[PDB]
Amino acid sequence: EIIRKLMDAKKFLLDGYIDEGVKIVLEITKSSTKSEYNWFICNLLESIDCRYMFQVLDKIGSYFDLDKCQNLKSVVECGVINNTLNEHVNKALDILVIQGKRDKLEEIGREILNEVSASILVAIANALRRVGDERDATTLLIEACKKGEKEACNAVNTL
Repeated sequence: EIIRKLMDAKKFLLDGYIDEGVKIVLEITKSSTKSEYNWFICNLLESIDCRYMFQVLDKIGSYFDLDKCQNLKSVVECGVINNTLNEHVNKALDILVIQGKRDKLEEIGREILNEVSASILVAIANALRRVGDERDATTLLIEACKKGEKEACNAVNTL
């Protein structure tokens, strides 16, 4: 059964056996259709260790429609935990804005407020401003300016 094979792939991935789990996933991708295994990526992202999330996405992210996932805050969270910004994190942010999940964006905002780099503060600040949260958006850009982020300082000065 497809779902059993997927659960098999899931365990490998959660355990760091990336190649093994990906091989299984690519098998399913060949035998079935998107609108059948797409849910898998959302499911994995909910619990996969941040140490592996991006390695997995780099290999198989393209086979899924991430915009269908409602838990993309999980991707941003790994960006914050890994104190790293990347294309996966940004796309997740853009999708969160487009889904109108202001609640998730605000949670991330409070959580980072402080060890994250200026870039991350800037990414979330600008996403927040896109959902109507100027107060937190500003608070973050102010912190980024404090951390030495130039453009952030210039933006704070314009408000």
